[PDB]
Amino acid sequence: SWRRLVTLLNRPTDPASLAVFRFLFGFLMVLDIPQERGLSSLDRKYLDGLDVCRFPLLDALRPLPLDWMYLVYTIMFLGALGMMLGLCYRISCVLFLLPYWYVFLLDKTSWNNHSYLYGLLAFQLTFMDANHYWSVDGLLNAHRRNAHVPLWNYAVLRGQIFIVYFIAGVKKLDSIGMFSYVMLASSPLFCSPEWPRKLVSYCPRRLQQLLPLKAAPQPSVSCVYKKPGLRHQLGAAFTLLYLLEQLFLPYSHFLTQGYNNWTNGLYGYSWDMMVHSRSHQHVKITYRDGRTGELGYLNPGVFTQSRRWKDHADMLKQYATCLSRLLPKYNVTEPQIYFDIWVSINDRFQQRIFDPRVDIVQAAWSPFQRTSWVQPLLMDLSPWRAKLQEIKSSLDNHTEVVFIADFPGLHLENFVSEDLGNTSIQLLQGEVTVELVAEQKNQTLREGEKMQLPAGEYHKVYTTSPSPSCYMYVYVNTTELALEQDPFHERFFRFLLRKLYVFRRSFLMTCISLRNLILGRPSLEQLAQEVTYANLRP
Ligand SMILES: *[C@@H]1O[C@H](CO)[C@@H](O[C@@H]2O[C@H](CO)[C@@H](O)[C@H](O)[C@H]2NC(C)=O)[C@H](O)[C@H]1NC(C)=O
Ligand SMILES: CC(C)CCC[C@@H](C)[C@H]1CC[C@H]2[C@@H]3CC=C4C[C@@H](O)CC[C@]4(C)[C@H]3CC[C@]12C
Repeated sequence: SWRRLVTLLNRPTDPASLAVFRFLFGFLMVLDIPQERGLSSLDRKYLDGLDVCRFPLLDALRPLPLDWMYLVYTIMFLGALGMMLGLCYRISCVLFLLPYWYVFLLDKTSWNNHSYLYGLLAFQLTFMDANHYWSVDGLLNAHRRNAHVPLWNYAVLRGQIFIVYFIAGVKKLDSIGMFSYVMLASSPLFCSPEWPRKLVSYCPRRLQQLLPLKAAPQPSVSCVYKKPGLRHQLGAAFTLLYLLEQLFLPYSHFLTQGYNNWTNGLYGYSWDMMVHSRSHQHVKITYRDGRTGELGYLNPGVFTQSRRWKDHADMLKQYATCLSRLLPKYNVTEPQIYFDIWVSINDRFQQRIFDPRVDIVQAAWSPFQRTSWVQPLLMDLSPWRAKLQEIKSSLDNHTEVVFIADFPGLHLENFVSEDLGNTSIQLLQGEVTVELVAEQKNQTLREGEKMQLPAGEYHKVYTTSPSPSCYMYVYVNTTELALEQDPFHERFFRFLLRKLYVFRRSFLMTCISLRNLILGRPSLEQLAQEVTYANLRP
């Protein structure tokens, strides 16, 4: 039944094994905020007046100024200090939740599969009665001291670490930070909740006085004892209706079709490590100048701080709309920015990921509709990616080859160097014409046809086929071949002095930038002595 279900989920359980996990997550979010969340490096990241192209999830999330942004990581650290102790716990979770999902939703490049877990585990632990055992609220309130907690404090937490352990096994069918310690600290949730009363019995008698209470736990208000109420019934709409989306959001890719791509899509909730096989031999930002039509080949990573905008279609459009307002400061009024990104596969198969003729500033991208201007990965060329081993094994060590796949209307202007003598082409699928601009002659190639190329010149290979044409570049470095023819006990001490710079610089710079709100701004020559005070090694 439904009334029988909520009586099961609100059954009084022991509050102790939740309260170790409240501590060991609240303590591992004390070590985390200096190291990984970037309190050591907010100054170079959210600097005042600096033109940086952000990548937030919602585009209305504009980051605060750096005077205020050191307060947001302080409320996060005041929140993760009361969630450590268990102090003022329904406020110290909301002071850790709301400035985490403002920080974590502010940088799409900062998403991964462990810093999304802490944004989940701080959302469950906000609604949970974790401060019943071993708290300060227990040492200030009697009815929050060693009192029985409902089972949905344990059923959700056993169901969240189940799904992370389950979907990461199912996603295998196709320097990680604190993740190696939280999943070791979360493993005492799957044990019986009597385990923090077992090791204190193995402890001596005099050590039992600073350790918390050992007796049998009292009943509480928040349970159903052998009909439930409004607090009790919403623990059954949070046990399942939260765990339903946690079984659904890793497979919510086909509804967020503006985000998803060839391999992963929007990284974060996937639970599977991303592959580094791309290696990206090209980017070419090509903007049209306003009102003149002139061409500017812009530098690739000018107004960004990460290289995640090239592998994904969502971060490109936000980078193409942030560049659409910055470039008027450099005499480019209305830019028409066309990206030409050659995503390379592990050793071969170089092909574009975005359409280089379309204006990414104006072209429509909706988060649930299909993205139009993404070129598809040629998965018909994945049996040709097995055909590479036919060509690789038949050829020797000194003939190196990369493969190219090209779409209609496009061309690859490549410069063969002086080192790459005896360089040939083989057009496999489709029809392309190779034109040497030094020789000014077109030559239409046929399927399987072999043709050499001159060294030290440019060449343009235009696609005239209506199908995606593909070809390969056998090359030999003839000048390189003519060159061939002629302690642990002190590492951790070095690791300790590294991390004590992180704790010192993050603590010192926070109090400097908190002075500007309460005590106003100092002089520029005053703070110059203050900022180099922190950057030194202690
Ligand atoms: C070789 O022939 C191709 C096919 O006509 C030429 O490519 C076209 O060039 C014109 C003018 O430059 C462009 O307007 C077309 O868009 C091009 N076609 C495609 C499919 O891009 C190419 O210019 C010729 N080679 C040289 C060196 O001139
Ligand atoms: C932006 C400032 C004001 C804070 C506002 C709070 C918002 C942005 C945050 C706080 C906690 C967040 C939720 C925490 C947990 C989850 C489960 C996850 O699987 C999907 C997102 C979802 C459902 C989040 C949605 C957005 C959320 C409600």
